[PDB]
Amino acid sequence: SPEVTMNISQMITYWGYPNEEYEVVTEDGYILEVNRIPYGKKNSGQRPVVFLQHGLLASATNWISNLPNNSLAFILADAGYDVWLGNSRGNTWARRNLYYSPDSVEFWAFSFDEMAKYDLPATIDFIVKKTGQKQLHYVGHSQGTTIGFIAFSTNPSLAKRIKTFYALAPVATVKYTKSLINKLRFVPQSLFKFIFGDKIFYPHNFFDQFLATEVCSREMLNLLCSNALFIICGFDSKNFNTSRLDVYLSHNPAGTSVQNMFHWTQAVKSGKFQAYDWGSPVQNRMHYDQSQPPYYNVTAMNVPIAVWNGGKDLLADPQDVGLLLPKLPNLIYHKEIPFYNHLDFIWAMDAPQEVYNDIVSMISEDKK
Amino acid sequence: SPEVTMNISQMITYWGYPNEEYEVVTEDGYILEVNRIPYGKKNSGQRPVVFLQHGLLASATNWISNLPNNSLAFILADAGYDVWLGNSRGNTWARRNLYYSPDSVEFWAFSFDEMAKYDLPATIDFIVKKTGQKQLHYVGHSQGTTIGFIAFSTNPSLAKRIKTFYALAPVATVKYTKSLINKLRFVPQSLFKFIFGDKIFYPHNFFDQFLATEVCSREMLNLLCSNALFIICGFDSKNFNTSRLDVYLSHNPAGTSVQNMFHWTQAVKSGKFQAYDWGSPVQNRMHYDQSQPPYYNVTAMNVPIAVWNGGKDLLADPQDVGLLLPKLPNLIYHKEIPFYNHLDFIWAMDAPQEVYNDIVSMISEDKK
Ligand SMILES: *[C@@H]1O[C@H](CO)[C@@H](O[C@@H]2O[C@H](CO)[C@@H](O)[C@H](O)[C@H]2NC(C)=O)[C@H](O)[C@H]1NC(C)=O
Ligand SMILES: *[C@@H]1O[C@H](CO)[C@@H](O[C@@H]2O[C@H](CO)[C@@H](O)[C@H](O)[C@H]2NC(C)=O)[C@H](O)[C@H]1NC(C)=O
Ligand SMILES: *[C@@H]1O[C@H](CO)[C@@H](O)[C@H](O)[C@H]1NC(C)=O
Ligand SMILES: *[C@@H]1O[C@H](CO)[C@@H](O)[C@H](O)[C@H]1NC(C)=O
Ligand SMILES: *[C@@H]1O[C@H](CO)[C@@H](O)[C@H](O)[C@H]1NC(C)=O
Ligand SMILES: *[C@@H]1O[C@H](CO)[C@@H](O)[C@H](O)[C@H]1NC(C)=O
Ligand SMILES: *[C@@H]1O[C@H](CO)[C@@H](O)[C@H](O)[C@H]1NC(C)=O
Ligand SMILES: *[C@@H]1O[C@H](CO)[C@@H](O)[C@H](O)[C@H]1NC(C)=O
Repeated sequence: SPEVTMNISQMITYWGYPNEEYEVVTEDGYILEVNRIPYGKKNSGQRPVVFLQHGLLASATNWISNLPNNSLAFILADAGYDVWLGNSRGNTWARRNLYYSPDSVEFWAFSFDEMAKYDLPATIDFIVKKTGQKQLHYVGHSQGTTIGFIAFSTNPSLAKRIKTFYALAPVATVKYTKSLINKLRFVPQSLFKFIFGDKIFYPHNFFDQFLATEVCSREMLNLLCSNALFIICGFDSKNFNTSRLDVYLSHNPAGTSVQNMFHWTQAVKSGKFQAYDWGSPVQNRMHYDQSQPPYYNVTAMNVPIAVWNGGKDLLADPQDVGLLLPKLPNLIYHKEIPFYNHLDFIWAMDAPQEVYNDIVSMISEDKK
Repeated sequence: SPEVTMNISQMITYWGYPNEEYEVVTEDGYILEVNRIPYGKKNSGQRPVVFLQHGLLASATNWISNLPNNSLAFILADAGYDVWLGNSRGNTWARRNLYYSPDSVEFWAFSFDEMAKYDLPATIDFIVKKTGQKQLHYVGHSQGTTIGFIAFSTNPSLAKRIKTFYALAPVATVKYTKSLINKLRFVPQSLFKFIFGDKIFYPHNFFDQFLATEVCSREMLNLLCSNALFIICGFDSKNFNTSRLDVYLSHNPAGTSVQNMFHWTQAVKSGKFQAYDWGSPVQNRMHYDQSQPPYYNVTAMNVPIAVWNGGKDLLADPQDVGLLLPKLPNLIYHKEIPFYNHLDFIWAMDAPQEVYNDIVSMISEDKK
């Protein structure tokens, strides 16, 4: 497929949709190139803003990786909205900073904490100011939702701008997962850095020794089994248009830091939902003004939220989701797709019938 | 409770709702008494029409059998609609025909084929003409949905009148069911008639010999275990208001024919979705002008449809529903309630929060 070697822009214009790139600069210096799809490729050729956040080890191209009839972003554009695809520090086209290079350790010294605290506010302020729209619709997947949880429950002025928070495969805690991500709990920082170093996160061979990895190798392409996106989010591609795997592989992950994965293993080990542990009381103070990483109050997140979770989701496992839902003040909708796993929400051929359609509707009764 | 001995009308007026009875006469001579609830009991005391079809071995009273706050028909009336409860040939108050008696064999020589071809068109024509409304909203449960599938995919003029088809526990095929209805596959016509005869269908003892029946007897009332509705659709009454069981038992089944059950066992045996096999090429010609029962093209059913299916539904099993959904051109919504079985859709205490409320909303955005 021709899109295997196309960047986000080319992939979008390839299907005849409009594309715009903007540069957002975070408070702490990161420069993020965000893409915008201002209107449909004819369908609905001022308009309400809808922001899409990809998840863990993913890419902003997730929302654009298939046919225009089954990719959230394209269908949302044809439905009459102004689609903005969020880009996080570290991933492709977001690897620059005013004060340090991508080749430095300092550049990658971040986790989702920073994404919520800096990347989101900056990107949205930009979008509001550029569009003049006072509010927008937020759609997050996987880690994208957890960014929202943190942001929206600690940034009132930001939260006020979101009229509805659509969460696909939510993740606040990760204490009951069936994901290979658990194997990392067996690893201390000392070892973590010796295995993966600082900077960009690559699986290396850490996972070959695991059963699930031998089973994968047996069934699907080696290419798939040695890709961190799948290793941590599931190898199952039953509901995928297997003709486009090479496209997902060539675009994910877009750029994840070793620190971020370590923050998640910290969560796998504690089962809580809290900020990153910088290593010591002194270091945590220099970041949180406390000696202990603060916890994230999911019940202080009031934005009206709709949740869609999978029954076969190994990362955002039903059990964890189970503990989450009740804590959500103002949960306006919930649906559990039994045969759906973590990545089905983005790449499943029936994702429009199972999820997307519902969102389009739900949105066209608030802002539009 | 007092409703145990009340007819459909009395049950309705018992809660302070208006009631009207109308006589519909099918093309082939059957006389059906249909009930109408023209408005709420105070709530919304001209209005859009919503037709409700009960399912296999059920009763039109299903939509009225509980409290006014959890019975689809009542809530629909209070929501401002004109509710019509369909009655099928054979069941209570639909056991008369211009040319033969209920005591004859000919009277019961029917299956859902006839319900779709004759009962539905006639009842709806009448409703249209009476209310002046050119369109209506159709809500089917169990076999009620299958009637719709046939009707709406073969009767264009009829289909045009349905703006939205709400399907609860859909059933086009029945080849992967966990229902005792499978045991019938072990039976040939010769034996079927010797065991159940023609005319009305009674369980007789055919099912006592089965495990699920011993387990039921062990847990619930014998009354329940020897009632065809539950034997074929599930004995589980966890989500029910168990204080009203005696009401369900005294009203179901309203009247099912042995021929209808044989049509369903034919389906269990073939795994397909097709018309009734009258027994021989000659007999089939005299009914379909072919020698083989025609098949029902579910993909020819264009009415916008919304589907709600249960995770623990033994009859409308997830697997079968699984094969159906993809075939539906124009499926506008889908939700699978994991803990719901076949009859939960009508009698579950949280049916309003799980299904009804979304239907009311969904409707109040089309016609009303
Ligand atoms: C699954 O992926 C394939 C490959 O992208 C899709 O088929 C192609 O669709 C594009 C766009 O219409 C055409 O230009 C190509 O000619 C098609 N064939 C091939 C071999 O690429 C297919 O439509 C996708 N979806 C499904 C359900 O098959
Ligand atoms: C379950 O059914 C019982 C009986 O139908 C309900 O309780 C009755 O409710 C009606 C009206 O609400 C009263 O007139 C009766 O006095 C109540 N008790 C009895 C013994 O009849 C009960 O509310 C229903 N639902 C639930 C959840 O309890
Ligand atoms: C994609 O490639 C084109 C052509 O080489 C380039 O102009 C565009 O800027 C690229 N997209 C991004 C996000 O850099
Ligand atoms: C999108 O198009 C492909 C073929 O072009 C089709 O097979 C698929 O069902 C379509 N998906 C949707 C959601 O319409
Ligand atoms: C969390 O948020 C709720 C609601 O604002 C509040 O009652 C509670 O005290 C907060 N703090 C903690 C630690 O839970
Ligand atoms: C219910 O009973 C009443 C009084 O016995 C009767 O008038 C009414 O017609 C009955 N309802 C039906 C549907 O027959
Ligand atoms: C209906 O009313 C009864 C009390 O009569 C209550 O216990 C039940 O929970 C209510 N259900 C709904 C959906 O309102
Ligand atoms: C079934 O319906 C579809 C859509 O109307 C049609 O294309 C197909 O030829 C029909 N016939 C059969 C036998 O499937």
